[PDB]
Parts: sequence; C-alpha cells; structure tokens
Amino acid sequence: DLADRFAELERRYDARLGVYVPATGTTAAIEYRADERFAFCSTFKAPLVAAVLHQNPLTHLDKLITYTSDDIRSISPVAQQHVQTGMTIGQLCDAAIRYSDGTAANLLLADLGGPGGGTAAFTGYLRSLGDTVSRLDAEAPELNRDPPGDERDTTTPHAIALVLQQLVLGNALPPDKRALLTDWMARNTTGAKRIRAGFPADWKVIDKTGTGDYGRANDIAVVWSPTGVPYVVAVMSDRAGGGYDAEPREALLAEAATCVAGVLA
Repeated sequence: DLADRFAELERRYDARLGVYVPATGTTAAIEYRADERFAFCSTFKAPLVAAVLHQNPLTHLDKLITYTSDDIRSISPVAQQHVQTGMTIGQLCDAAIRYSDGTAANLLLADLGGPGGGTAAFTGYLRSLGDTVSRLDAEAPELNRDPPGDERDTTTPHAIALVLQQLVLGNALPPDKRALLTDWMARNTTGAKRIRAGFPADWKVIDKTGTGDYGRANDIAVVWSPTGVPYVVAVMSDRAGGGYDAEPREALLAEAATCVAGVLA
C-alpha cells in the first residue's frame, strides 16, 4: 500500500515524489517513480568527491588549490573565507559535502578536468559504476536551474541509490578512501530537516542534500538500523506546476522517509 501513501503525500504537498530503496538479502526494493528523471541539484557532490578520491592518491588531498573572488559563483559558505589562502583538495571535498559548497564543487569538477569544466569526466565516472542514466552538463548554480523536461543535469532515484550503495557499502572505493567519504556524509550539516527527520534518532543517517528551483528538494542517504543493518535511501521531489519560483518542501522528504522507516522496521 506504499504507492498509495506516497501518492497521498504528492497530493498533500502538491509535489512530484521519487523514492528508491535498493533490495537487501531480506527486503524488497522500494520504488515510486524510481525511474523518472529528477534534477541532481547538489546531490551530485557526493559521487563527485568519490570521483576525485578514486582518480588520485591520498596525497592528492593535500594539494592546495588557489582561486579568486570571481571563482565562487553560487552558495559558498566556506570558500568565501579562504580566497586569500586557498583550499586543499581535501578541504574542498569536506566543504562540498558537509556544507554543499558550490564553489568547492566547481573546483573539484575542474580537478577532474576535460570538457564542460569537468562535467563530462564526472559523468564518465558514473558510467564506471554502471550508471548509464545520469548526466551532469553544467556547474553551480546553473545545474539547479534547468527547465522541467530537460534531460540535462538529471538522475533518477533508482540510479543515484545504486551509485551511493557502491560508494559506501560496496567496493567502489578502497577502505581508506571509503572512510573519508562516509565520514564527510556522516557529519553533513544540511540534512537535518529531511531524511534525518524521518528516521528515529537511534538510526544512524549519513546524507547529501539537493535543493533547487521549480520546488526541487532532494536527499540521498545511507541508514543503519539500531542493530546495524544498512539501507540506501534516495528521495527526490519537485513542484514544476508552480513554475520557477515554486517553493521546495522539506517536510515532504521527512514524511516519505518516515513511511520508508516504517517498512524497514
């Protein structure tokens, strides 16, 4: 009856909702519009860090990157204060995940190199994890701003969940690099009102949020039950019916997550 509960939420919040929870050895996949495209928004920043970690030695995290006031387009709670000093790759990774720093993300994209300011390379990285669906075509802040129907800068709940699974629970990264990504997501500052709000306090939650125009609000997480059983949870939403200025609804994500938690209990 989960489809019905998700549908009621869509009516309640005047929203479109997408949900995917991969199957486990003891549970069935949970899916709702899981194969419909939704804008990444900032959720791309998690696998972006993985991509950076993957293609370089650990010693790369200590490389100092320099930039200018011109460089920091979009929200950048961190980068604005380190213009003079620069920031290391590691510091950029930290900022990109835990504070969703757009300038940091753009710099990491640049570090991947290649056409589209790194977007092609990032997309290439996703392909290496078997994700043929997602694509990143623009940087911050434009990537949050594509019109409904545009395939650019989109993923699906299904696709992004399977990526996150490999990164955190699987062997996409070696243990040392895996721990770094896990730890940054664990100490995320931006997700308190979303999936975290839907899971009881005794469940551990690590996540990366995404927010955008057309009422776009996303969150991707790995959770662990009170007895340590992990699940991957991807929840995505937008409100295209309200046009560009439509307000994102955090509560929709928290409520959907609650529905999920009830099934996983």
